[PDB]
Amino acid sequence: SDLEALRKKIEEVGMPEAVKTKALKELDRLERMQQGSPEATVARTYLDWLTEVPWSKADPEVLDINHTRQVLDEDHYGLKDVKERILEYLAVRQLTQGLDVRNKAPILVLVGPPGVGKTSLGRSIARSMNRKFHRISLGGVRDEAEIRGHRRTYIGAMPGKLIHAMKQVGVINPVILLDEIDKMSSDWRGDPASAMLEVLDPEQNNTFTDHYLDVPYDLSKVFFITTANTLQTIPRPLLDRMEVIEIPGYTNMEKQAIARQYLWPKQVRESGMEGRIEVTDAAILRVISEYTREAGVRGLERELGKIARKGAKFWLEGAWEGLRTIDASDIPTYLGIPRYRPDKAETEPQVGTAQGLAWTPVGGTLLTIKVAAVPGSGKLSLTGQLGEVMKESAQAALTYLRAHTQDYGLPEDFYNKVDLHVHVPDGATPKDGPSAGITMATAIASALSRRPARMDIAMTGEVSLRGKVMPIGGVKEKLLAAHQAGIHKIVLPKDNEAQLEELPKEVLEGLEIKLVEDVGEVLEYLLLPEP
Amino acid sequence: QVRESGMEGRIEVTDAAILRVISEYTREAGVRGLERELGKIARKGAKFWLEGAWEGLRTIDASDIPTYLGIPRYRPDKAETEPQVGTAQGLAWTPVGGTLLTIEVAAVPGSGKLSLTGQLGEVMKESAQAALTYLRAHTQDYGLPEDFYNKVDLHVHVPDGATPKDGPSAGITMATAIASALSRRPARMDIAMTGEVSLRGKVMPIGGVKEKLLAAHQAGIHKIVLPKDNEAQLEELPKEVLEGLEIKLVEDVGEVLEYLLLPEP
Amino acid sequence: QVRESGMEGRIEVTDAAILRVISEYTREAGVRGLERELGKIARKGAKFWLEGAWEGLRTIDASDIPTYLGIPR
Amino acid sequence: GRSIARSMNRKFHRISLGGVRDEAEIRGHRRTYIGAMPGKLIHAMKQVGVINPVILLDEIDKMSSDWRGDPASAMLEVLDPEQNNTFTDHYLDVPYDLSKVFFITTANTLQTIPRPLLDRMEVIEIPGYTNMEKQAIARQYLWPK
Amino acid sequence: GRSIARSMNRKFHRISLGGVRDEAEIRGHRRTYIGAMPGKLIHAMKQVGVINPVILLDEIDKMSSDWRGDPA
Amino acid sequence: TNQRESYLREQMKAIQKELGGEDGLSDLEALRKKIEEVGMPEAVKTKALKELDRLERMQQGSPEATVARTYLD
Repeated sequence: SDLEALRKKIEEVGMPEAVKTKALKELDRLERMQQGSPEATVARTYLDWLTEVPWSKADPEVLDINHTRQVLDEDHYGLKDVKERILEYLAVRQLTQGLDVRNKAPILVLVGPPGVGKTSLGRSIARSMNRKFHRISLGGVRDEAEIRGHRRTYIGAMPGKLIHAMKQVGVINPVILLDEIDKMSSDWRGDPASAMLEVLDPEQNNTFTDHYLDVPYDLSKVFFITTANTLQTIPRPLLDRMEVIEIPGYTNMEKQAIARQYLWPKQVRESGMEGRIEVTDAAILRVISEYTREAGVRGLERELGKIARKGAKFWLEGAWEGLRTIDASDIPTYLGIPRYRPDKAETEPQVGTAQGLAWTPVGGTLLTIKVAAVPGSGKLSLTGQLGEVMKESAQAALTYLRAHTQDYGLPEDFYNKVDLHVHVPDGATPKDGPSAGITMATAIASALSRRPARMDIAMTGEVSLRGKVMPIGGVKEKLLAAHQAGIHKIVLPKDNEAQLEELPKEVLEGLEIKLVEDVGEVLEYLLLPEP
Repeated sequence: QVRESGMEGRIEVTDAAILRVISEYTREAGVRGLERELGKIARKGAKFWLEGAWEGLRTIDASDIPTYLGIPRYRPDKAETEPQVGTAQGLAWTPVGGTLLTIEVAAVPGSGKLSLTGQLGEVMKESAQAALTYLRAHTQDYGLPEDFYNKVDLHVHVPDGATPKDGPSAGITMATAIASALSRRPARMDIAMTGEVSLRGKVMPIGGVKEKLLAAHQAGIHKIVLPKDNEAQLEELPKEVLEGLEIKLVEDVGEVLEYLLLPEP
Repeated sequence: QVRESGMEGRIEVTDAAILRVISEYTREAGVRGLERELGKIARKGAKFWLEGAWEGLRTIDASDIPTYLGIPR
Repeated sequence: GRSIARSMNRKFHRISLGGVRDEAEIRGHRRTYIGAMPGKLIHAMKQVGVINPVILLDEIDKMSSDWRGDPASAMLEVLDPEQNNTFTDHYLDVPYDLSKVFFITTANTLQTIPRPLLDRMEVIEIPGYTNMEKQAIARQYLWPK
Repeated sequence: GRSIARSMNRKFHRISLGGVRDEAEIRGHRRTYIGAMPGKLIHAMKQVGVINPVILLDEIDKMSSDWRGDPA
Repeated sequence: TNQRESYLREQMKAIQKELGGEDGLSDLEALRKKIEEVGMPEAVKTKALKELDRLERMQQGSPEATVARTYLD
């Protein structure tokens, strides 16, 4: 069966000379009287691995920027900076010093979280240069056994996701959806990070030294797209030859529009009913504003995916209705209590709340810092696995309120008598010094005033010892967090009011933004009374 | 980058555009981050030509680069800073080089006691106390009450580490932020601060003076208070660097303390 | 120095020159900064003789100390 | 509290708080010598086998902190069991599942309980008994004891 | 360093060694096992064909000793 | 099963005695030819021969033989 088919799929099935040599050396290694050695059995596996590897089957490629523009225009709604990078990835591929895709300039690694559908973009690139697209997963994988394979002196060598990847695709130049590359450690037998270096570099991808593949593979015209999940955990041999492709987030209205347009067909294709499922815009916002807040929309894929699975569950019992009016009744029936309470209940007017915009590595967030500025001996008491940046924010804001005290009837001395029991619920924030020092400043000013907070406002900005709110970076994620919270008032520093003109205006339509630069400008903005 | 990045002769940059990129996008002492900036320039221009060869050499200046890159993300020519009513221009050296570690100093009332915030050496705080002691000799002439070490507390924040140099390069930087914080008066623009105070209150020669003049002109800062013994070492320096650097040749801390304190009213 | 720097019969250095170098450049009491100063002086003079074997003996004294060297520390 | 403990079928335990002065008393100390140990409230999971016992607090009226700060933020973390899930500590550095523990308190003087911990409790004022009550319960249990 | 190489007709194979915790990472290992690996520098010197290339060494100010055996 | 698995495996190690070990020693022959074109010190040639005594292992393609082939690289 395979002994005759694999004998003849070596030399007529087109295959590169780096790979035709090992195909012929396993034609000679096998066919030896039905050789029963364990290396011959794993070579019986390996020759099947090394013949359906797709070669002499490239599909036509385009080296113009103009066709590069419109196919990705068909792929996505908008690539405000990604279109720049693919358009130079093809317009200068015809212009650099090699003219072919042989790893001179960095590949289109999709660095960042997996938060977009990584499948359909690869589908449209397989539509673009007429190629084929394949999905893999280097999740669970931190070894050359499962990057590449095991040694060729016994039986048990399974390859890794590379030859699985370029087994289960069908062109020379494939879209290989390399998933979960970020979890990588060099655990045993040296460095399996150097194995993805061998995927990556120009020199060791045509000289692809593999444990499963003794003679080098060529990853020569193999297109490499890569989807890792975290950026700090990627290896340096993987950090070789990187160009950045950004990952954005979306507002409530933007997640609503994309949940209507660009993500609902994928989930109703997975359930198998295009158009039978109706989720109204009221129901779409009911799912989105009560279930999802963060930036990624592959995270938003699951919320409609469970809806599609329950629609399939109701459909298999009988299609009694062509359309089912999903009103406000049946949505609390599914999943019981929704994951988010509806808005302005975390923005209740509270003395101890901190309704502002903090920063997490997953994205911009809102976090309530529990301030208890009780009258004690002025002692600074902090709990919550709190880092030194929390103190560096806290005493800065405290000393600002030392420098700004008597405007609100506060007594002449507080830091000697008011015991600060401030509790960040999280450990610490990597945003520089403060996360939003004016958020905790509004919390502490509410605590010192003993007065409740305000409505529809979540503030962001760090604190200076000079009473200034210095301009902060990444204001987009804070604005997305407040829009996702239903909060439409966000103050920003003045160069962040220039970042308003830096930021695209499709995000910024649903919000209103005030002009602040000093810390005392925002303290009026989270208090129900003016005193 | 014309040679390597496919933008062979298809883009004219002005050096005005390049200095806009430097001054507002990457203020590195070296140029590897600026080589990233220049590669990004070459790429961002490089997407324009194959869309239709409207120009065989696209003139790019400060007018059309905000289409391509954007606004001043950093203040260009950091001579002009925040009005230093309680602070000063940072001027510090790092392993990555020139840093404007603008010292945060809160001169709040209290007992006259210290409170330090950041990676702050206690020798750096004793340098601050020596500057205080200098101003303890310099209260009324500097427009200050005679009593502050009993009644005006200290809160201080040097960006991250006080000085990557062991010893205060930024001792007078801290001190000028302290003096402006005490006076509530503007420390004047372009004047960045390198050096430290003696217990007789002297800006003694610092070591690594070339690096802080680098730190000055990398920011586009052109006004420097410096020791006169570093004026001896300034003529050693290659003067292509020292162009665009007005340097004040002190030995005393009082000389800078009568210099940036001109808007006492 | 002038033997082990390979600098043979090429430079004159007075004890006044050495006096100004030590008195103005390195105050190490032992001979460990002095060897650095002295090799640095021979280093300068070795470069100067490399662009020419003009004189039978290069004149270095206390007067021309900041010529063959930087600032007296 | 003993009647409450048996009702919720949780291992009842006895832990007092009088004499705590330092925050790092409630926390652990750093891994600086052989045989170093975690924090006090992580140690509250060493006498119990599960993360839901009944441990009865005592004597917050004896609290004062000669250190900077109070541990009363850590007992305020005790006042909300999910703030215990981010417990600062030194030897072990563990965000724990301290949420399941049942909480119950004692302090024989309500006024010298600190203002950080003077809210959200109800005054369970338990004095002694009479002559006749003690006379009855002596021959009821105590002389039978 | 490449200009120095071009000057003396030398080669220029630079090689970083940053962040290295082992002496066994800058140095080699013992051939009595697997998981045994050379220095980065030994692999770097494998590339060249002459004994005077410009061999560039990178940022020893930012090194540290973490494992048994000082890397420097 | 270990006897017959080892019997087929020694057919493999017999090819590695015959064909695969010759290819490993051909890698060592190419690098030994690079030894005689650049020129080792003869103690380094002796150490190439010494870890070629750690190599030249016809009995099995050991991971020690792989790492000594890396050594001779």
